[PDB]
Amino acid sequence: LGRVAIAWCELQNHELTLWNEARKLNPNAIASVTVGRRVSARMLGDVMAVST
Amino acid sequence: LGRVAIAWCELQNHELTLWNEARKLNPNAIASVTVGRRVSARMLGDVMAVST
Amino acid sequence: ANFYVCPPPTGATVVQFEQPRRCPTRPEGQNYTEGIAVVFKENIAPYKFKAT
Amino acid sequence: CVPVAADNVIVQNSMRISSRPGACYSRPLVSFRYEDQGPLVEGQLGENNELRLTRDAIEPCTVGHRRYFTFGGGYVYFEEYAYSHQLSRADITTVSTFIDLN
Repeated sequence: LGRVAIAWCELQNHELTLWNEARKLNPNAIASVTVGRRVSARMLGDVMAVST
Repeated sequence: LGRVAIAWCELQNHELTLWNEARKLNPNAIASVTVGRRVSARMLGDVMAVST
Repeated sequence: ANFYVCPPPTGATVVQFEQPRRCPTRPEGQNYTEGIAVVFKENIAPYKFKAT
Repeated sequence: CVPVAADNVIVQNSMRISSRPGACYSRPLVSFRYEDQGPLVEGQLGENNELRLTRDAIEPCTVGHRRYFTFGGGYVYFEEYAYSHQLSRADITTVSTFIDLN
């Protein structure tokens, strides 16, 4: 289970790049899923700007 | 745990396509994440050419 | 707190993503045969009978 | 998709377009036959052994066109839109995108 936890932490840290690419692609959906509420996002630049 | 391992192998083989798309999108970040060292990259076709 | 400079990569170094690994298969499982059973233990109890 | 035998697929020598100088195909051309005795069909390569019927991938000529493309169980090399040789899978260093869970 420690191996599972280490692999899970690695999986998150490793899919963070896929998540950055997905934020660049579909910011509205990505920001909504990350926040937890259906929100609209705009051009992040380097950090997502959202609006309920 | 065998089910978990099978699901993890399937998850890797199944996210390989997401990783291919991410390589096509942001090759520098994807290659850096895969290799483990921050390296510039440029996909010269079906294969990725990198440089430290 | 670090910075990096990535030169334009050349064809000197080429890398490829690993092919989808063969996921392990579930074991066939312990072939269980049902049935009645009566476990017997060594008769340490004596043989009692009525005598006059 | 329609499967095609490996032997029924060949690689064009160059991606250069004779009609329009300065323009070359970004993906190698493929001449293939549906069956053993089937006629050859002019086409272009795709992604992961895929074959495209239409040769529409056109790009301007670029210097230093050192590119790699998958071909069956291995890769095929190109330089300045010229076929070089076949490559095995192990010929290229492999970086693992998988995360080991021992």
